[PDB]
Amino acid sequence: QPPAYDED
Amino acid sequence: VSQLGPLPSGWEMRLTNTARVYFVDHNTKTTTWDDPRLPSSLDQNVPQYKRDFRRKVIYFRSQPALRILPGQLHIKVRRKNIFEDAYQEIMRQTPEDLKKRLMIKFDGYGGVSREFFFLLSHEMFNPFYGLFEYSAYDNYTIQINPNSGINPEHLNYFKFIGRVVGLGVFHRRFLDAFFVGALYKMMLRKKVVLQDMEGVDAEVYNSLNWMLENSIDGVLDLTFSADDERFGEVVTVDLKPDGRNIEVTDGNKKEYVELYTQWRIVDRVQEQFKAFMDGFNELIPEDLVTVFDERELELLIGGIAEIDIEDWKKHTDYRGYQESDEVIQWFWKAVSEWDNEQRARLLQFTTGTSRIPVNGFKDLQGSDGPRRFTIEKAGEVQQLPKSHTCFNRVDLPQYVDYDSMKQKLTLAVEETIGF
Amino acid sequence: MQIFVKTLTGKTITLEVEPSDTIENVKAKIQDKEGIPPDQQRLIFAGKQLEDGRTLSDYNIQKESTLHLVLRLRC
Repeated sequence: QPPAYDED
Repeated sequence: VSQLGPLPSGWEMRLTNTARVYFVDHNTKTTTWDDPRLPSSLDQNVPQYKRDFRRKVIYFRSQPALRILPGQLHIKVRRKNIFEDAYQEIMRQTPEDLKKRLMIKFDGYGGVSREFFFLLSHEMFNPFYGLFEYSAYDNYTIQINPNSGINPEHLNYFKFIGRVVGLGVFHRRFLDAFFVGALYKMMLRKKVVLQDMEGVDAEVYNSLNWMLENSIDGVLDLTFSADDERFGEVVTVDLKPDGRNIEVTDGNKKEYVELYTQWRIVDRVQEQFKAFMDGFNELIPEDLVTVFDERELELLIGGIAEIDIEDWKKHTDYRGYQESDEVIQWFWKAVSEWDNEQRARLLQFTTGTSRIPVNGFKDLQGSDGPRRFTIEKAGEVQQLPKSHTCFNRVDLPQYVDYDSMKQKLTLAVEETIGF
Repeated sequence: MQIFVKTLTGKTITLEVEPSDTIENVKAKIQDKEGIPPDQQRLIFAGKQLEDGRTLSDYNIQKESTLHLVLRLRC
C-alpha cells in the first residue's frame, strides 16, 4: 500500500 | 503525462520517496498505484487474455490519434427520437469536431454519455429498421441485413452507425453491440473463415462443412455461382470470373467452400459494410484498432453484458450503511433472485447503462472518472429509490421490511427505465 | 369525474377526481393507492406539465382525460 490518504 | 489525457475531477498524482508514481483520490479519501485514466490493475491468477487486454488498451489509449480535442461538442436529442435526432446531430459534424468532449442533452452531461450510447445502440442495432437482422431466431446477436438497400439512403445510416460505434470507442462509451463474431473480424480486416458461417448461417455452415470431408460426386452438383435472395426475386452471381460454368466436385471443394463463404458473409454486404467502416474510420484509425484480435475488439466496443452479482457486491461502496444491514442484505437478495435482464435494468437505472468493463465492477466508470457503485442511506420509507447516473449511487431509504422494499425498488426501475 | 393516469409502462390507473381538485390533490390520490409520493410524481397532460398551484380544470382537463406519470428518480 502507498501513502494512505492523510492531510488535505 | 497528459498525452494520455488529463486526470479526473478530484485527483492528484504524487511521487513516492523513490519517484514511483502513485495517485490520490480526493473523492474516496484514498490513494492507489492505478492511474484512474487507465484500466485498473490485474490481480494475480487472471487469464492472459485479460492481462493482455489491459495492456493493449493502454497502447491504444496513448496514440495521438485517440486524443480528445480541446473544447466540446453538443448533441441535442429527444429520447423518443434518439435515432433520427442523433443522425442529424452527428452526420453534420466533421470527424475533428466529433473528437471534442461530448455534452449530450436530452430535450426537456458526462454521465448522459453512457445513457446516450447505451440507448442509441438499441435503436441502430434493432432489426426493425432493416439495418441489421438477427442471424437466427435463436441467437439474438445481429449482423448486416443484405436487404437494407430497399431504403435508398441506407448506406448513409451505416456511415452514421459506424461513426457512432467508433465514437463510443473514441469517447470510452459502451454499446449494446451484440454482433456476430465475423463482423469484428471484418472490423480488423482479418480474413473470414468457414467457421464464421456458423454464427451467420448455422444451416449452410453444416452443409459446407460436409463437402470438405465426405463424398461429393454423385451426391451434389453445383457451379462457382450462388443464388442471392432479395425481395422475392433471385439472382445468380459468379463466385469468380466465369463461375456459373466451372462445375464443382470432390476435387473442387476447397475452392467453392472458400468462395461461397467469402461471398455470403463478406461480399454480399460489401456496400453496407464499406460505408460502415468509412464512418467508423473517421474516428478510429484502422491501423490502430488492429492491435486487438476479434475478441478484444468485441469487448472494447461493447463491454461485458452479463452482470456478475458476486463481483458487484464485492465492489459496492456504502454510505450511511454497513455491509450487514437489513436493507443492504435485502437489496442483494433482490439481485440474486432477479434474472440478468432485471439486473441490467437496475444498472441501466443507477449508472445509465447495463454494460460493464472487462476488469469488472472494480473499475466501474462514472461520468468524471472512477466511481464505484454506491448505496447510500437517504429518503423515507414510502419514497422510491432514487439515483444519480453520474455518481453511480442510489439513495436507498431504510425500508422497515423486505416485501415493501422490493416493491418500491421495482416500480423505480420498471417505471423510469421500462425496458 | 374519472381521469386515467398512464405510467411509462402502460399501467392505466383509473382515479376519482373533480375539475376543482388541485394537481397536488391528484398525485395524493395516486400515492394512497400506488405508493409513489406526490413529491416525486410528475404528471403530463398533452405536452403540458400540470402544476400544483392550479386546479384540475385549469388545463382544460375534461372527463376520461389521460395524464402520463413521470417519476423523477434520476439526475
